[PDB]
Amino acid sequence: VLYDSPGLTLPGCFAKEAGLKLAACGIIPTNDITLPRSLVARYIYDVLSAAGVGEHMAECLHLPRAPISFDDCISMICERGNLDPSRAQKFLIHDFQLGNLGRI
Amino acid sequence: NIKGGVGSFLMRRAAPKSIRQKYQTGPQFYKRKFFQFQKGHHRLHRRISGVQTGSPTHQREYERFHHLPGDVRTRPQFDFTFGETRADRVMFAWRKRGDLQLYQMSGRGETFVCYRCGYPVRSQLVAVKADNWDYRMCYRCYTNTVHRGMENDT
Amino acid sequence: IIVPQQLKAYGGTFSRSVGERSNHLVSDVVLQSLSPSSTHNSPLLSKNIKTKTVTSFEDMPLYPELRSALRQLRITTPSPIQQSAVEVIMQRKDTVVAAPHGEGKTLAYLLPLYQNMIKDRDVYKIPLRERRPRMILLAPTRELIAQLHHVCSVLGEATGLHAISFTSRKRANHRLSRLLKQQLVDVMIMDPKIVLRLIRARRVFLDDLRYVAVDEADGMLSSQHDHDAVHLLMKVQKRVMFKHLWPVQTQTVFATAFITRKLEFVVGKKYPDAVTCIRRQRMHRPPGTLRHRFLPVEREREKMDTLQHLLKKHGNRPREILTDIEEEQAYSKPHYLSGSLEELVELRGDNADEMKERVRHALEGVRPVHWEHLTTVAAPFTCHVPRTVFADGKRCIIFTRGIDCATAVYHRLRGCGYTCSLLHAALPAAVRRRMFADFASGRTNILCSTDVAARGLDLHVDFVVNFDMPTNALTYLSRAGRTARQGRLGQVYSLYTKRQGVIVSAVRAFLQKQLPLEGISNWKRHMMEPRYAEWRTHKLNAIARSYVSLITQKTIPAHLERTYLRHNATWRPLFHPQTTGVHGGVPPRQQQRVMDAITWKAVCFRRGLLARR
Amino acid sequence: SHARYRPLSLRARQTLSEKSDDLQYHVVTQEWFGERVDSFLTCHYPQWDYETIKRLVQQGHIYRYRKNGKKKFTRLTDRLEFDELLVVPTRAFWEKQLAPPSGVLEETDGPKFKLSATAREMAHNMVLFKNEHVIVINKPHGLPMMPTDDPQEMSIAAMLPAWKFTNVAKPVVCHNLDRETSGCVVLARTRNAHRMLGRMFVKRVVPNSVYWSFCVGKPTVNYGRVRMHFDITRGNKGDIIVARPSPTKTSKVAIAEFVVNASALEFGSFISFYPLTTRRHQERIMAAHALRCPVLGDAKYGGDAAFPSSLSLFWDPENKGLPLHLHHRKIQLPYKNTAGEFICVTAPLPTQMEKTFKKLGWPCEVDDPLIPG
Amino acid sequence: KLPAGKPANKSWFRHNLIIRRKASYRSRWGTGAEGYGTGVPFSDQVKLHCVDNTNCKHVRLISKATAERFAHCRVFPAVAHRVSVQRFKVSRHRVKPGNIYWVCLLSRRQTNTRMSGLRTNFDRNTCILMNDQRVPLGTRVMYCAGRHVNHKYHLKAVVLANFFV
Amino acid sequence: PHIHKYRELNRWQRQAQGISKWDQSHSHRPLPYVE
Amino acid sequence: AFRRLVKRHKITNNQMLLMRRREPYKPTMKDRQEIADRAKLEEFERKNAD
RNA sequence: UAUUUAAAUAAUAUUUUAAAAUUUAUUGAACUGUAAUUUUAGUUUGAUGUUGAAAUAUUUAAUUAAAGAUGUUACAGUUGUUCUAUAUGUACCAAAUAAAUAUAGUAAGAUUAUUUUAGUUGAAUUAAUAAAUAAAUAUUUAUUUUUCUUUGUAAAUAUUAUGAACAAUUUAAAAAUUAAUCUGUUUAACUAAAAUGUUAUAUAUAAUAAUCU
RNA sequence: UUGUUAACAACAAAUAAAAUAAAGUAUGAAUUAAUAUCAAAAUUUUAAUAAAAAUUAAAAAAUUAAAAUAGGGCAAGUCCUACUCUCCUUUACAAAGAGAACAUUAUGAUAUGUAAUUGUAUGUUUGAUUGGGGCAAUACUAUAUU
RNA sequence: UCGUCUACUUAUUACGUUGGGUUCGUUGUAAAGCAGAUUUGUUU
Ligand SMILES: Nc1ncnc2c1ncn2[C@@H]1O[C@H](COP(=O)(O)OP(=O)(O)OP(=O)(O)O)[C@@H](O)[C@H]1O
Ligand SMILES: [Mg+2]
Ligand SMILES: [Mg+2]
Ligand SMILES: [Mg+2]
Ligand SMILES: [Mg+2]
Ligand SMILES: [Mg+2]
Ligand SMILES: [Mg+2]
Ligand SMILES: [Mg+2]
Ligand SMILES: [Mg+2]
Ligand SMILES: [Mg+2]
Ligand SMILES: [Zn+2]
Repeated sequence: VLYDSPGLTLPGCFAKEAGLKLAACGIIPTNDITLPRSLVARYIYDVLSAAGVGEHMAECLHLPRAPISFDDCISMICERGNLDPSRAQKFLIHDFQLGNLGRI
Repeated sequence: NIKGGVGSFLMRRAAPKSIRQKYQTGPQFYKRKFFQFQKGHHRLHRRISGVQTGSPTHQREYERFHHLPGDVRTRPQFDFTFGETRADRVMFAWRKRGDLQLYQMSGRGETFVCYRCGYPVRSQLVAVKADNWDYRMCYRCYTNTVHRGMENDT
Repeated sequence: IIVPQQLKAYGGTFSRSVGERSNHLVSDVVLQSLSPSSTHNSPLLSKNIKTKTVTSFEDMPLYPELRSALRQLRITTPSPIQQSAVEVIMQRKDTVVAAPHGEGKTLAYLLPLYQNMIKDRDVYKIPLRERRPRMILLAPTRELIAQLHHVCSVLGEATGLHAISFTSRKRANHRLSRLLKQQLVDVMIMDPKIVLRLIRARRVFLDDLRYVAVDEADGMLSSQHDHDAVHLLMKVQKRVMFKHLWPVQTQTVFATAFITRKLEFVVGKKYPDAVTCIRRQRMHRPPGTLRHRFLPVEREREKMDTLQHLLKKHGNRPREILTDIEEEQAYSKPHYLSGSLEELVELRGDNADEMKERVRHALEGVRPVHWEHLTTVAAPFTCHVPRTVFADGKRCIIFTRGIDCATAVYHRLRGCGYTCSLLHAALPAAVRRRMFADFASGRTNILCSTDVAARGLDLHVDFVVNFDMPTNALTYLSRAGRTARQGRLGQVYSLYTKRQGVIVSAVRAFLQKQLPLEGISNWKRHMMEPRYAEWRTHKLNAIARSYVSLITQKTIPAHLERTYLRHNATWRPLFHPQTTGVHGGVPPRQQQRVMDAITWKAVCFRRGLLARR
Repeated sequence: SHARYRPLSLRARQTLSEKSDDLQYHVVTQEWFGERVDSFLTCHYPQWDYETIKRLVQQGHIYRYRKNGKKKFTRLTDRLEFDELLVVPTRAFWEKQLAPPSGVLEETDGPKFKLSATAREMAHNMVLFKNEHVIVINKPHGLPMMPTDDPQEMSIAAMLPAWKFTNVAKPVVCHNLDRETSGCVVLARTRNAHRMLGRMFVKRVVPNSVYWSFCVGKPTVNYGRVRMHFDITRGNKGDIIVARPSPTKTSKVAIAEFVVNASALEFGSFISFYPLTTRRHQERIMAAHALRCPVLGDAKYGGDAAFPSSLSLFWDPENKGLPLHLHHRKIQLPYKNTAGEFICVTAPLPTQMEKTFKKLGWPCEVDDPLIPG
Repeated sequence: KLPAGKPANKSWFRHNLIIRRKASYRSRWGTGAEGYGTGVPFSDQVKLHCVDNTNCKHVRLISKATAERFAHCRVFPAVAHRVSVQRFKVSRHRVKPGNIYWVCLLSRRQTNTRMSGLRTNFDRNTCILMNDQRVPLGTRVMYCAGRHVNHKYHLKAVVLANFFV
Repeated sequence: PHIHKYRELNRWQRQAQGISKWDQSHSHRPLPYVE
Repeated sequence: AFRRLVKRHKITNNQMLLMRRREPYKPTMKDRQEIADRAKLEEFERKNAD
């Protein structure tokens, strides 16, 4: 038999880094007022480009070149067009969630 | 499991929850179970009324209650009829008898609850305790309180 | 299309009891109301009522012989009933001694009646003749007659008056006539049926009869005892009307634990000037030291298993039965307990008398009775069989329904290994005396009895078990009124099923709110349907409370003021509350107007829906 | 220490009164036959206050016996009858598990706190409204209403002896606020005034106070009602508050009517709360979770969300120490003015709230008409 | 419905922010060409261009009323709706979306009739970003400033602007 | 006396619940048994 | 259960308009019930004297 | 067993309309339902018309499904649309038509005719063995007994459900005004006469004033 | 102001110009109808809106348009408690339209039973005084015993 | 009656690292206090 503990484990009022990690993994929703797609995609780009993974990120996202900056990466994702930088950030977030960027 | 049936009217005898409510040893601060109204009244509130016989020139407004004993047979200390009309339409105010002061309202009698008797009273005479308009008294309880000398206690 | 009547004022039904609650029942089942709003029309309780009291026995006039009788009975402070009733009876007035169970109601009328006989014997010097007694006592049962004879013998030993009693025996007509021929008596403690037989047989005459005491008068004056007391009192009344013998004003005293319609009307109509001594704030309620416990049994068969648990819980331990000889001896050999005060106080855990009373209080669980500015300890039980055996266990009486259930439970407990004694009327005279003497002396701590042991028995009963839930509160109070006597601790266990769930929920509720068990029955429709004027009273109070809550906490606009006061602050009468269950409390002419509008709008909406489907 | 008192129903209290023998029976002789009960008791107990005697008589602890077999509860104005008894409880009667009224036992003040000149000056400065019965002060942000777990911290309960201008006893706080909430606080000057004003701070149906708040984000509705059910459980070093939409037996309701007065587009809003209940952190919880808009600076509910980067030109979102943008603005009183209207005391907005209002272009000092006078 | 006795309007604070005009026959807004005082002010949620050399491109107005007649006595807060993206990287570049600055209004597309009778219809709605001290974040202005800009309330704006009409 | 179950319900309660008058218990129509 | 339709009487004196009770010298209902009970009891006692 | 005294032998009647499911016998598939044969529409809901050109037309939005039309056959209420449910079986589905004083412990509404000619206006209330007696209301009817005046006493018949919870007091009176102790209310020949009541007093333990410690 | 697309949708402000729907000549219903040639307003009060009373006051006639009042049906809405109905279950209660088995003539058919102890739908399943007491042959006058 | 409480302690050193153990309080009240609701426009 199993007993469930309803309010024992819960993020609640989290920290900045914890909230970024939860939104990047999809645990918490992305709030357009407090926790922006821009900030979480900046966090994803930073944690990816920490090491020499820029060319691999470009290969995963089908980019013609290795991105130098987060804005350049978002613009290239838009070019790969009619979509907006908001849609590009959403695509990057969803790719990181599905694992199209690699195991991390 | 086993179910039985007992009417609530059999338990109504135990409605009061204290000595003050069961034996009426003090003021009923909005906690009264049994009420006594005149046989035939449908709107259950007591009525302290006045008789109007003339215009404000000949008969003053406080002279309507002259048939009642007490302070209504004296002229008040304060008069608010002249000048800006009061927001609550208080026309007169008698002298403070301890912690109680008697006022006279204008217009139809406002239905309030006297904290001493516990009844809803519709009258123009309101006695305010310690200038706090949450605790009001009908004129009958006001006259009785002054008669016994409990003006500074209740 | 079908649309019910929407507008309603009251959907239930009102009882047809116009007089008071439970007007359809007989007085033998239901208790009468003691509120002044109800007793205002009663022929007995609307009249003079004695409520003043006398503090001490020294403040009331008593002869030295009565002073010694009280010291012998170890009684110092009078109980509230004795503080009020002793003075009225000494004034030679027809008195209704009304008091709960175990408050000194017996001595309340025995002291003044005995003193009046002493005054007639010494001051007035009225001679005592052969077949003309002075006082006649009336009791329902045989054990109560023997108990009343015990108390009158303690008083008669000091006062010098001779009391006589008689129950049914073999060759009773012979033995009763010899008593009337051999010894002179002035107190006759007998049954009203038998004393009526002696009067018609001309063995006892109503001459110089000055006092008639009726114990348990609520039942004696009812049809449960064939109106034998009522027929006797009418013969006594015509004796007073007789003006050719010496003027005797025979005063009549009624000792009652209950007040019913029979008692009120038979005394209020026949005794116009009758003083009633009663405290209505304590009359129809159990004692304060009584603990009630209602144990529900899911199956009727499992009732015996629950009873055996209560016996083991209170020390009564059955002997083991493991062999065939012990199984046969369980029903053949009547087993008896053995012990004494010395061994019992060692088991539980001048100076000689103080220690005997200290142990007596610890065993009987005697607590100091608390009256206003007066506290006392309960006197020893006035039973004609003194307890001489003291075994380890709590004493109990198991009240059952009918004789067969009492007999059956008696044999079931014996087969289980319990020392019990059976008591009912079908038993022969020799066995009936032996069975009661076994329990009252201490050889047996379990009494399986019928309702015969429910009225007037002052025994050491630690707790009472209602094996069958009583059908009314009158029997419930009388059964439970055996274990708590004069402030002693008592406990009651009532085993009930679904068939008595209505009265159990009623009694359990009345006890928790500390209310009198008046108007309680087992009919669910009777306990749920109120009277119209009583519903009107509680409705008016509920409306006024909603008005107070509406004024003091709610602010209402002008357009909503009319409807708020219409639904929360207006008393709206009903239309013909007798036929409320038909028209819902609304005039059918108004209902017709309401139904016409709703039906028209319902038909128009239906025609559209049918056309769309 | 009152640690031996127990909850008692009316039945148990009557049973204890019957059992306990700690009673004195004054015999009404010819010399006192005909006197009033209050007069008799005042002459026989000089150490008791009239309030104590009144409470005893009206609650029924003191009664009388007229030799009828029952106790008689009376009013202070009833006359005594000849040869009756007056039953009064003694000192030992209150040593059992039955608590007496407040006037029976005698409390000891003991220590007396010392307030400095600057403390008294700021206490006098915080005064907004003064009356013969009430004093409304402007409690600021960050000042505790009561002494906290750390006894070294200042508090309004410790500054209280500074508002007894001419009275003999210090006032009594009628309602407490959070450490971060700033606004109007009511202090009754008289004991009777406190007893009468306590009725005003229990759960009600019509609101009599306003809370002005600046919340992060604009809710989907301009006005409405919020109703939650809070259950408080003891934690390690705090209280676990469980908010439910459905009532539970161990829960208590929190109700408040909110109106969004003005707001930014979707980044900030100015909201007026009108509560009907008194629950811990009621406004903050109802803003953070019911309205989904955390109050600006409310780090306890929505910590990272309470410091938005949208106001980074005005407030630096990195310090995370800016005061809570929740202010007890306006409160109505039962006392009327000379014009005949109920006196409504208003507190000015704090520095941070005025700064935010001025940066967003909103008027700071505006009368809220939803609470009449 | 507050108050419970006499319910009132819940837009009491909005009335202190909006500049309204009852649409009777004597009181009308009309088009800006009718004369002086006939242009409808900018409501909230209105998009304006940002012509200073800042990272921002479009702003959304927060003010309930915005016009040239009272551009000298009223403060206009706005939120950066759209921000230019620099693929290859100071205070003017640090403009992030969602931030709130004040805006100095430069021109409007609606007709504006001066007191001299000169009507004007500019190409697009225009404004520049400023802080709480009314100091522009940008260093240059890529549009024309209106005559109402010539006021001491916009000292630094006039200094940074290079063309007026 | 009576043996039916709805006898505790008055006419108003019966018509409010929607129950047919139990006093007019008609038996000329058989029960819908599974033939 | 008394007559709701009040009986009318020819008014010969103007005080009959004021009087509510027909026979004011007659005892009330319960009083005359008690009087009848007492008188019948006394008659019964006289009959049973012998 | 039979010791006690009368009489005008005549029977047939007993408001009214309704208050509800029904009993006996038939009918109905031109409406509608299913099977065999010879951009449309349904559902939800808001929005116009509100006795409307319609006793059901038009429109908004969402959602679900899309070979289109007509007629004729078989299935009829105890139930039919071949499981059940909803819905429906010809303009209010307890279907429609024909008979019923069938009957509702019976809810309520009406009930035809002035000038009149006599008693009570809140009592009574005991299920069940030898106890004098229920009371109110109405109709007929019966008792000339003392006295200083006054005094509606009793039978034979008809009906009776108008519905109160606490507290205080009481062998005497709520006299506790936070208490009521309750049956309202209508009732009038004419002309005259006639005895009845609401006024306020604003300063005496008060008010108006000065010296000085 | 929000989307499609390389003009379309609603909206909020100038909701503004501009289009169609008149008296009057004719014909001519229906809901409704206690009623004085109806009574502006204010105040006080009386058994639920009171248009009912009283006191102050002073309220024109005709035509058009307005939902402020009257009028047009309303013991209602939310919460808690208790009882019941409904609905499910079978192992016991009464009926059950289904079937069996048995007796009788035949080992081949139609039926009658006094034989039916089977089952499924339906009715019911909380008024216990139908109890408990008392009465207990041997009268009367006497005798003995424990 | 809208109080407050993610850190102390047994040691270790250095100018933070490593092993163990884990609430306080103001006021009122003794009921005049304690769950939930406190809504009503024939605008049909
Ligand atoms: N004044 C007294 N003080 C102490 N004990 C008393 C007093 N009066 C009587 N008792 C005791 O109370 C016991 C019960 O008395 P009593 O038989 O009168 O009760 P009761 O009311 O007749 O009970 P029931 O109605 O059940 O017969 C007696 O045994 C007696 O010893
Ligand atoms: Mg007894
Ligand atoms: Mg720019
Ligand atoms: Mg067809
Ligand atoms: Mg079918
Ligand atoms: Mg008569
Ligand atoms: Mg008679
Ligand atoms: Mg079956
Ligand atoms: Mg069944
Ligand atoms: Mg509450
Ligand atoms: Zn009062």
